[PDB]
Formats: sequence, C-alpha cells, structure tokens
Amino acid sequence: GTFEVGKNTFLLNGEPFVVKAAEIHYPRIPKEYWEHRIKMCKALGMNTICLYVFWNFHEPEEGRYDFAGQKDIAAFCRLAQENGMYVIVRPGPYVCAEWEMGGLPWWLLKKKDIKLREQDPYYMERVKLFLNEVGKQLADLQISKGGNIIMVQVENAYGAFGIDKPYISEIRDMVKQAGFTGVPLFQCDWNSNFENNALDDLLWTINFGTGANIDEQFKRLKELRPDTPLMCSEFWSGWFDHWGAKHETRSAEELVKGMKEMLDRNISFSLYMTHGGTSFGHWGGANFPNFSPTCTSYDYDAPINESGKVTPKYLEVRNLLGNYLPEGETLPEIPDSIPTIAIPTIKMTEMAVLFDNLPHPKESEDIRTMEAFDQGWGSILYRTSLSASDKEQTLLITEAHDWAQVFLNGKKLATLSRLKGEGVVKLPPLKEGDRLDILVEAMGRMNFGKGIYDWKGITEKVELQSDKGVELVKDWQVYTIPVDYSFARDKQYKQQENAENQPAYYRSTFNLNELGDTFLNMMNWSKGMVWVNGHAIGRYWEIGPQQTLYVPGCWLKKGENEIIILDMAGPSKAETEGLRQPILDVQRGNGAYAHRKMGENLDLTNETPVYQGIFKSGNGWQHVKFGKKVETRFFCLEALNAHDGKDFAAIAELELLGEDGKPVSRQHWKVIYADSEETDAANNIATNVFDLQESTFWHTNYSSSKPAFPHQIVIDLGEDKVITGFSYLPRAEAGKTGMIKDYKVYLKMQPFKI
Ligand SMILES: OC[C@H]1O[C@H](O)[C@H](O)[C@@H](O)[C@H]1O
Ligand SMILES: [Ca+2]
Repeated sequence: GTFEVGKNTFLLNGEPFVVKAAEIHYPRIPKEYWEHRIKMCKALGMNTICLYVFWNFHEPEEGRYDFAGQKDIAAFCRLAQENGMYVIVRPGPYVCAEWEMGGLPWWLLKKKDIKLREQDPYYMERVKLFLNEVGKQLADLQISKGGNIIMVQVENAYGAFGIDKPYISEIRDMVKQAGFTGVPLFQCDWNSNFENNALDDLLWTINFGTGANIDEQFKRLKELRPDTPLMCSEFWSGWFDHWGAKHETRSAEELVKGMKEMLDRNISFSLYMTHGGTSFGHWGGANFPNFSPTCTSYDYDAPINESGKVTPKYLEVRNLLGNYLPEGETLPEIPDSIPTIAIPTIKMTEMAVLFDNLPHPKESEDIRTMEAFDQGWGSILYRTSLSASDKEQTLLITEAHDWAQVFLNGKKLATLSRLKGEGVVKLPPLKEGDRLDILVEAMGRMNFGKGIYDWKGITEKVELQSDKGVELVKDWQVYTIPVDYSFARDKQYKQQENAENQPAYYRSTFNLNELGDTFLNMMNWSKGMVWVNGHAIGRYWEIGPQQTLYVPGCWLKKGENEIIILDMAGPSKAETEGLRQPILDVQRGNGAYAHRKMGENLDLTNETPVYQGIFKSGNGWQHVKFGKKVETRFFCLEALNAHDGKDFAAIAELELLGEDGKPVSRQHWKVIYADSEETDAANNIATNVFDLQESTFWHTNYSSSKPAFPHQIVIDLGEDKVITGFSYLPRAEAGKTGMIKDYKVYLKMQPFKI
C-alpha cells in the first residue's frame, strides 16, 4: 500500500483519505485490554490509532532493550491491523505526554553536563540506537511493506522548547536511517510557534484544544503552504490533572462542534486522548506551573474513560462520526464493558517500618543526587550525625527533589515539598551525635520545557545556619529505596500498628471468588504507592483530586491475592477497599483554592502605571514594548474592560520581556493576587497564565459572585529583573467571554498594597 501527502489532501492507495485518529498509549493500558480499547476506538468512528513510543519504558537501563509483553509495540500495531485500523507512530525520542522525563531515560543524567534535545553527541548517539531498535520492531509494519503504519512523527512540539533546525534535521535523518523511509514524516507544534523549527521536507501539523478557533489554527499554515493537507495531530479532548488541583473536564458539545467544522472541510485530526488509561507505577510526569506533578489517573475526561467505559462524550462523538462513513457503511457495535467488582474492607494488619528495614548504606562524604548512586526511581534516605548545640539552628536543604521528611532521632520535624519550594527546618538544641534523617521521595521527572533536567534526591547540599554563620553538613550514609516490587516484598512484616506515623510498608492478603476491575480507595492513606499481586498500580496522595487507584481485573486472581502499600506519612486508618466507581474529584489541600482571601483588597490608588494600552480583538499573541527599562519584582496587569462589553476577564498566557527583548524565565513566578477566579464551573485558576499551555486560561468568576471590571492579577517574579515589555495571549476560543480590551500595567520593586 501507499500513504502520501497530496494536493490539499492525503492519499491512501491513490485515493483521498481523511485521517480520523484515536490517541491511546500501550503502557497506560494493561496488555490484556489492548484489543478492547482498540475496538472501542473503532466503534467511536476512528479509522486510525496514534501512539507514542516511550523510550524509558523500553531502555530503563542503558543498552538493555525490552519489547516483550506489555512492551510489545509490534504486537500492538498488528492488533490494530487485525481490527482494520491504520497507525500513526510518534517515536520521540522525547514524547512529553505527562510521562516520566517526557520519555527520556534517567540514566542520561549520569552525565552531569549533558544537553538534552540538542546535538549533544552522547544524547544523539543514544537516540540513534533507540530509534534503530524501534525500526527493527516497526519498519516492516509500514503500509509500504504490507503493514498499517501510515505516518511517523519526528520529535515532539520542539517549538515549546527552543529553535534548533539542525537538531530536528538530524532526528529526521535518524528516523530514516532506522528504516522509516516508506511513509510521510511530520512535525507537530502550536499555531504560534510551528515556523520556528519547520523543515522544508516535513509535513507540518498543528496541535490545539477543544473549543479552539479552527480558522486561526490553520490560517498562517495556508499562507506558507497553500496546497498542504491540514491535520490537527493532537486535538485535546479533555485535560490532565495536577495533584492538589481540581479535576479537569471539557465540554462534549464544544468538542463535537470543532470536530464537525474540521470534517466538513475534510481536515484530519487525532483525538488526544481518545482513551487515556493510567500512568501506572512510577511512570507519571510533572509540568508547569513551577513543579506540578500530574495524577496517576490519565482519565483525561476522554471519551473512553480510565477503565474503558462509554461516557456521554463518547456517545456525542460517535453520533457525529457515524455521519462521515463511506456510503453503505455503519459503525461497528460498541464493545461490552469489562465487569467491575467491589472488594470488601481489607485490613492492613502487617507492617514493616522503613527505618527498621533499611538496605546497606553507602558512605558518601558529600551530598550527591540519586543518579550518582545508580538509582533512577523511588526514595533516597540521607543520614548523618550532628554536633552538640545549645541554641536552635536552621537546616537548609538545597534542593529537595521532590518530597522530603526530616527526622531527628527518628521523630519527624517537618515535611518539605518541591510543589511549595520548601527547604528550611528549625532544629531544636542538639546533643552530640543526634541522628539527622532526610528521606526524599522522588515523583516523576518533569516532562516539559527545561524541566526535563530533573535530578532527584537532594540536588546540591545541606547546610546548618546559626547566629555564627552557615556551615555545609558532610559525612552521609545513603540508602536507596527502589520502587521494585521485589524490594517491597522482601521486608520483615509483623502484626503491628503505626503509633508514630513513620514511613512503612503495609501488607495483606485477601480472597476473591469472582474477578473484575475495581477502584482501590486510598482516602484513609497519606502518600505513597501500591502493588497488587506484584503489579505496580501507581502513586496516591490524600490531597487529591484523585482518591482511588484503578486496579484492572486482569491483575487480580481467584483465590489468594496480595496487596502491599508503601505509605510515607501514616494512614488515618489502616484499611482500604475496592469500589465499583472511581473517586477523581476530591481535593484535600491546605488553604483555599484561590489567589485571593479575606481581608485582601488590592489598592492601586498611589501607584502610577508604566504603560496604558488597548489589546486588539480576537485570537493570537500580542507583544507590547514599553519604550523603557524598569527594574521589577512585582507585575500587575489591571484589565479595565472587555471587547464584548461583559463583566469578565481571561488570560491564556503572560510573558514579561527582559533587556534582550525576550521572555524572562517563569520558573520562580508566583501569583500573589487575582481579584476573582472561576473554580466551580471550570478550573480557571490564575496560575494558568504561566503553565506554558495556550489552551488553559485564567478567567474571573462567572458561576456565583460574577464581579464586574476592573480585574487584576499580581505576579511576584521571584527575583529582581529589568523589564522592557510584555506579551499577552487571550483564550483560544472565538466568541467567548474575557477578551480584555483596555488595560494598565504596573511594575514595582516593593510589594503592592493588598
Ligand atoms: O496533554 C498535553 C499534551 O501537550 C503536548 O501537546 C504534547 O505533545 C503531548 O504529549 C501532551 O503532553
Ligand atoms: Ca495557560
């Protein structure tokens, strides 16, 4: 067969063909259910499956490649072929995907000066070798060799990382050298950045979300390439969740409207995610703002939910896609759901306290990261002894990646979270030889932007601060606590209760006479991870919004089953249970879910704006130069009205421009104040202005208080910076509220009055 880029169309075996693809991810779906999920995608109206290849899933240790069982990507593609569906493969080497390090293997970071997603010779050689392995698995499944693979993506959304055409060209060449020479190669990006890395000989595709202004997404592309076929390579069907935040949803009605608009113009798309599944085990990622780890669940509000079930969105999409079939044809029947069971209360009566079950220590004079000790995943304990002190001191940990508990002679003093930028602990007076323990749990490595440079453990150093000065702390005992099931199983379990909330493994067995999917209730538990019959189910955290872990019935057995829970901070009750429905929407954070509280009223009365302006109407980036340089710690944008004359303001992204006229780093930014936020009907929290996601936005309240203009957002830059201008991106939809018109900008060194 053939697949070709034609004149305003794709051609499948010489005939016009509109790609209607479903994104599903083989590691996020138990292998026993691959067929069921593919059949769900076919019944929805799709003709193609789109998938990433996840490098770190196949080469978790250097030189050791695995493509068996759950990792059998060729078997996955053949299953799609057997069900009459084409495949698009996106082999990376970086895939983002809310997945550990964006698919990159942690062991790259053993080279401390490595450069990632650039032509670093060590990185590039490992990429070459990995792609070659993918080629041996998949090149013979190109449509041109009798298989079903129709296109291959080169890299992934490089426009959101940098500008490096020689890099992308070399990746393209490595994809070809691996054997992918028979089908079109393409690169994806946003409508705002695709030109930066666009190569003459690749197809250019665009990614955007439910509700986007479709014409705006493709207009510039058609000025450059009047005859290119148009494809949305990721049409976001929903969104992912962050630990501590609200469960995300997106409108089915809006999705269908955009899908219809594309299909009425024969525009191709791949729906991301069509079924998301679960980031099982340690494989979940982390992204912006700051460090924001993503939930274990990848339900995504996709049409096919986490456990493979029909949703109202599925039914709306199917109703639409049923009208776009070659004449005569009807959609296949929707597969039956996989049965569910409830599992009665499981009492976790056996426990092995972590600090009483430690491995052999490595002695290290200096702090080093976990990768320096040949550890990629899990937790790491750093232990030392301290000198006598009659006065209190401060312990400075620089920096804990990601969630550290500090103990003194076994008594917990504090918890330090990277989500909160924490690194300081007050120590009481010390006796000579007092034992300091810093247990650092590593969550996923960041999967987006420059966050992929994510070394775990303590990144640099530990210091003691007294009135005398600051002293580096040396002479450590280091204990690797790996995620391997074998490590969790090999512990001295005893019938015991956790009086002191110490980190511990908990074990129980339970009988089952009939099997089905279930949802393990973690509401009683603190933070940690779970194994069921050896299978690593994923991470949990009491802050939510996710409170249940999906447990596939194919990982349960008749007769005796085993559950082990690693719980870091102690459960409120040492019991769990299996529910027939998940809990995905229960937050239990510290403080109100808002950037304004009682008694806060921003007062601009004695402030003079740096700039007053008017934004243009409609969609797309706007860049503003102030014609001067201002040293800034705090930035306030005061929106005065909107283009529609209504009471709401919204912002998708804000950047501030430095002395060189380019965006400053937002790594350390903080929203100090937003006058109003919608957090009930949607998750339009104010940090959405710096998550590097053009599909997410801050929006003022509309569901209850619905306050009028003026509206304001105040940002702490986290450091003093010389600012020359700023950039504003409104929400991506057409015809919606909150398109700011008149505005003022204020820049200060001292705090605003709030
Ligand atoms: O879900 C958000 C989405 O963002 C980008 O489009 C990436 O290419 C995807 O891998 C995914 O991370
Ligand atoms: Ca955003």
